[PDB]
Amino acid sequence: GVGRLDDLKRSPLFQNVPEDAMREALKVVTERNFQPDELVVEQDAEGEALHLVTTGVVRVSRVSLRERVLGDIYAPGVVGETAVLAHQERSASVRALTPVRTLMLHREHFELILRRHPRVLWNLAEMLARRVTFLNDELIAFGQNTEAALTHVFANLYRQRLAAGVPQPEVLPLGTQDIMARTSSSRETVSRVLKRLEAHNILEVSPRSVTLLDLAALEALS
Amino acid sequence: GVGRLDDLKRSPLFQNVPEDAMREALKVVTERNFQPDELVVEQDAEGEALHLVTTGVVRVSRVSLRERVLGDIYAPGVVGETAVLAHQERSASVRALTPVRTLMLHREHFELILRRHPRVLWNLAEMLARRVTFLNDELIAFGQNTEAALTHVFANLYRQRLAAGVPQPEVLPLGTQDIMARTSSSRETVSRVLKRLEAHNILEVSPRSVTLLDLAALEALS
Repeated sequence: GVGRLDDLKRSPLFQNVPEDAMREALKVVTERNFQPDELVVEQDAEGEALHLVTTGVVRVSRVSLRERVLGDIYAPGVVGETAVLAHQERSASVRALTPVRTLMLHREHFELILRRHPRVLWNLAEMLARRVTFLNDELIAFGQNTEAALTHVFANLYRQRLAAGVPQPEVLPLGTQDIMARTSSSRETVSRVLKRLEAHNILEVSPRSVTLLDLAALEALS
Repeated sequence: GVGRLDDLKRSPLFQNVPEDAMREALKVVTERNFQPDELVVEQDAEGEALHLVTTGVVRVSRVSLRERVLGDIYAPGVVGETAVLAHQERSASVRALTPVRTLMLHREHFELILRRHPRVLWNLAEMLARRVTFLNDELIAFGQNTEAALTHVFANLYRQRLAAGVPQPEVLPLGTQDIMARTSSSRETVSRVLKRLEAHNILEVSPRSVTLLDLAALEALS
């Protein structure tokens, strides 16, 4: 369906923002639907437009001229927001993992809303600050060892799944290939680490998922 | 000396901000000076206070309960700004590399300035967005290979030194240990990569520095 105020009320960008800001945004958004495996993009506004992710899950990646997956975004979420502020542009790919409904906002309109409604800008700054903190944590983890890398990835994906209210959040939809692409770790080291965690009753490894049994034990074991 | 309007005019946080915003800030900052190797911190406001770095260079690190150096910040710069927005707190260390003069601002005062003067908040959001882009680039580089890691570190540190207007910006003040701490790479791989770059006339390696001879060749060779 067309954009509703409900969509914006639930968006991290519009938390505790005045109703008139949300209604101004609604006049300039366009509903866009994507099926599993389709790229989230607006033709003729590649790398520019913002998408409020209202349902579903998307995967964000950067592919070399080999894909490194940066992470997933569960509804309610946002993609393309780091561009209205950083004029810097890079070959990012956003692919729907499930059916996904978005509200597309062009850069010029998002800029106007930010300038006119400081509470929306405050929400964006908070989101960006959390992303910086997260990425510093990620760099620390990945620079340590595969064990630290997996703990970082699993604990944070679990928290995202809890926040999204999805069924079976503890059943992380990652296979060995997914883990390697998300962490840049070898099959040998990923396998070794997963077997030791399964041996300590911290998790259960299936071909298409990792089931977290004891989060506290995973995070403690560091 | 006590805070001057000159300090704020040059700060990334106050670019194109109205004069009255800067004068409001000046009423609530405190000059703090640090000598080489001293920790930049305000006693009783550990992890809270913001510091505008007006002269010198600081190094930012996270030390485990082993130090991973996140990077350096050249004046005019800022430290502690990702906290007024992310209530998340972590054991970061900021150490002066040279003599450093700062203007300290308490969190509550920085929050007030941000709420009252949206242009300062816009500057912060831009800074954070650039940091996210940079950290994504860093994760991509470090996940590839030591060669990509060194190119990322060297090109970006050179740009920082150019921006800071320091003498001999091409003479990067990094030894092998510094490079290992900044990238989490082994001595063997760092040594191998540096010798091949020196062999291609891309740089010159000294015990306490790496002199960049051909930036374009370093970045091209990827």
